[PDB]
Amino acid sequence: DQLDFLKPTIHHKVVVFMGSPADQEHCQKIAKAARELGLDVDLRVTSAHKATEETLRIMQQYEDTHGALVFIAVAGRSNGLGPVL
Amino acid sequence: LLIEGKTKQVFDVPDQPGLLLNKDRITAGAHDLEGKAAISNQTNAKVFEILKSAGIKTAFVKIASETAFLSKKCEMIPIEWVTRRLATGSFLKRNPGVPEGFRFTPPKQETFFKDDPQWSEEQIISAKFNYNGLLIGRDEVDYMRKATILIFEILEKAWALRDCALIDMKIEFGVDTEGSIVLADVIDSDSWRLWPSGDKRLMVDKQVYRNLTTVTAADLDTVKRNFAWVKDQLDFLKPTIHHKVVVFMGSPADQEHCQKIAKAARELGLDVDLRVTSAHKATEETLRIMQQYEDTHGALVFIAVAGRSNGLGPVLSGNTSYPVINCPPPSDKLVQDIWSSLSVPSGLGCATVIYPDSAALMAAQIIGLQDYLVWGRLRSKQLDMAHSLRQADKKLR
Amino acid sequence: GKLLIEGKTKQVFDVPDQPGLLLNKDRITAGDGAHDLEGKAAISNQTNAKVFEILKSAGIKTAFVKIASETAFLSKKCEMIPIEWVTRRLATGSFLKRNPGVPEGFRFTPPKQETFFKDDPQWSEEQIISAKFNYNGLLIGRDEVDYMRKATILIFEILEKAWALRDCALIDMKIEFGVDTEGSIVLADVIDSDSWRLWPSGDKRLMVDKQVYRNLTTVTAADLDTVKRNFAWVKDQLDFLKPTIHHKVVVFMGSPADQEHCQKIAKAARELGLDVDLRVTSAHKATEETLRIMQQYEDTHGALVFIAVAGRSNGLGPVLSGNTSYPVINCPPPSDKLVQDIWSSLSVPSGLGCATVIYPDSAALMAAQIIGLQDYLVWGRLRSKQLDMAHSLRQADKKLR
Amino acid sequence: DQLDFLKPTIHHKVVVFMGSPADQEHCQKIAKAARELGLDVDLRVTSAHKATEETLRIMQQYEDTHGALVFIAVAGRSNGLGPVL
Repeated sequence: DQLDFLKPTIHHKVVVFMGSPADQEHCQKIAKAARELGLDVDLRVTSAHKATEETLRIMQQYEDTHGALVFIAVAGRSNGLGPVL
Repeated sequence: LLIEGKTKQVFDVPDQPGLLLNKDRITAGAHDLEGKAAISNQTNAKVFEILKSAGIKTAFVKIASETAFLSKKCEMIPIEWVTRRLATGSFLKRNPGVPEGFRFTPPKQETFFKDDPQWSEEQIISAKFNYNGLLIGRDEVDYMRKATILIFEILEKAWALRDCALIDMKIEFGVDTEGSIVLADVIDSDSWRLWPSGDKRLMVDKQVYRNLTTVTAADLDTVKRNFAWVKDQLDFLKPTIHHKVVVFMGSPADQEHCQKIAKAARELGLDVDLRVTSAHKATEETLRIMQQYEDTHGALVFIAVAGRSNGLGPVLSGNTSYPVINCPPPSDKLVQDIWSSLSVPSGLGCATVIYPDSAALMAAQIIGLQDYLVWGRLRSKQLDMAHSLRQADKKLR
Repeated sequence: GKLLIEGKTKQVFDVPDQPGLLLNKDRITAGDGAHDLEGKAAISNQTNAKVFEILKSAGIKTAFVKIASETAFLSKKCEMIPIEWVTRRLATGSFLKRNPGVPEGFRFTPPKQETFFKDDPQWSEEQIISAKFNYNGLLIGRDEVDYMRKATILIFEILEKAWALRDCALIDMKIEFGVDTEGSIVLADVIDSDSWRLWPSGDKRLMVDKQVYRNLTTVTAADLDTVKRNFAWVKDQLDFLKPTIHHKVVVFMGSPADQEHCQKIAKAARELGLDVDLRVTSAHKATEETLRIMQQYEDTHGALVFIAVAGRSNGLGPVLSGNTSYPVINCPPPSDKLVQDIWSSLSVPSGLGCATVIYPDSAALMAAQIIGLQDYLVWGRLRSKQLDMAHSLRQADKKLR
Repeated sequence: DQLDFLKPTIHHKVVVFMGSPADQEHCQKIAKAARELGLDVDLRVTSAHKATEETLRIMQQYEDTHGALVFIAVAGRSNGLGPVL
């Protein structure tokens, strides 16, 4: 009977923020691997330079959880995205 | 066909697939008659030309007659979008303790429903409005908030040429056939609050009419002369400012790179010359060409494009007092070559940029300090870029 | 001492021998408007003391010192700002009336934060600033209002996190601030079951807060009994809200010369509330014992984070990363050669999840952020630190301005 | 008649944002140089990382002007201050 409590569905989200839609294939590679390890993954597009206020709004939306949360920041060139997150 | 209003009628135009707005000679703050449809129509049309010239997307196409204009047909969002720079009017009643003239930085922006009670962005979202297949969500509300502030900022800047403080505004948005949100309805002297010299006493807008409990024909005359004046002042609000951006390339080989700069800056409204000269192989003629550009009373920006060791940019800078920007062409060696642009000898104000689009922007940002319309387009482009990201996000989400 | 503020539900008396304040809770329940009597002063005082203990431990600054008795507590003396600071995660209560068309349960992301004046209308931030309040020499401007908005949201977020351990949704809250003798803004009122809206299982129908009392049109003593029984359950539940979660952050340094660097990591992590072990081992000079030491740490049921500190060419981090499943962070010590050497940390072979950081403080923060996923208190302290840093910038801006 | 109109007062401000009060001496060197050239300079401290929203609000307070405005971004390490402005 105790064994049925040994495979529980734990809530966690991995969010990949890319600064540009051109960084797509790269993000998909991350996504693909994470799903193979059993992670739940969302790909999102946002700029910390061109859409600063909205980038904050999007992440506060993920901050509305009781589950685990990991952010991966994908930004070519000068990366202000990750440090800003 | 038809759509009816206090101050306007909007009829279908059946031969042209795409509306006409016919302005009425009435004033409905309570309600009286005048000769003001022509003034309003002309006021509006000049305002929309300026906003079109900044890059704002509008329903407005062209003047049809003295009291009408042709507009792209679109379904209105029943929200009044209001922007304030200062505290005055009904804001004072809704926020007791905040004194008249309290400054809003950034400009305050509030929304009102067509029934005029105030709504929050939440209320607008939870209303689940749907027009021409476009359901209005937080993204669409964000766009209208950002555009409303942007439109107020452009007009504020423009009215500052004729020494008038724009204090607040109201605009309305609609949705076109293709699902795009356009700035629509009408912007005239009923739409805003205008103070000359920032003087509340000299107000020229429909507030003069709103304050009257009793209304004479003389009072109406002074309102017409105020609105006629505003219509007249609008003609000086789109002036031709003189400036030149000159790109010096060290070699004709750098041709595509410079054209990318030219193309970007021309889109921002700049006048660009592309020139070839060496600060090594033709030193004296390089100086000679910049002195020819220095014979102006307009603004002048030099962009220096030089591969390898860039002596061009620093040499211009040491010999002129106008701003010089370095924009080296792309190259594997740029990681090494770039320090020839950076690290100028002491006493040079040469600044450095690495992408051709970004040189054109620096040039425009400098010139926009004197040309509000160029300044307008930079802000307008920031709005375009942010709205593009959301669309891209919606597709990968 | 002498009384200095009278209140619906509490009295606050001076304590003249100890240079503060004493707050004494009364056995009354004053449903906003309706008022009846109960046995509830003890319930509130305990509820309150527990909350403030949780918030002090996160690093939030409060007037609260210690419990004086079963119905009273000792507070640092300060002049109150007459604003109620309210935070909501969901749309409910009076908000629905003020914003018609927004349905109950509409989620506020980030939490909605609103302000209310006495005597109790809603104010804008502009209204608070133009009001020019002045307490203990601190005039309240936008900077002070900025801090209180940020603090109110933060306190809500912390408690929101705490209550989820016992499966309760914190729905909204109200707090109040005061200014101490030294000009500092402290969280200063009382946070009990009168201050918030609590839903077990996120089920509004199971609400345990003072809304139960408000909903009563008529009030019998039986009705008051379920409200006392509700508040007692909450006071009881708070004893499960500060649990000791087990974790270890282990820093492996490849050489004892890296000691001061590791102690900088340690110092930072311990202040964030982490349990840190410093170990010395080489992945080159003692390959077998390196794995044996890490395997010993792998005999746990708690959380585990390894920090790898190795100068020159770093094989330690990547070797750990290849032999363990726990997160491994690389923090090379400072060096002129770090510019060349850092690629030994980055650019690991395929299939290794080693991550790289460059400053000791930032490595402790990564470890904290990882462990904070299991310990809301560590997670609280990270958020508190961000607020501290932002508030410090304004102090600095005000001096160079 | 023209002589009084030959040296008119044009209004402008150069604002220096430093990400940290440690960058103090460096900014004072910029200020000194610019003041000698006849510029009106303000020194401000703000982080695009630690105080993102407030940074945006400080520049918007400068954007309420009808005079000329130049921003100088002074940020050590990874400079997100400049690109975010």
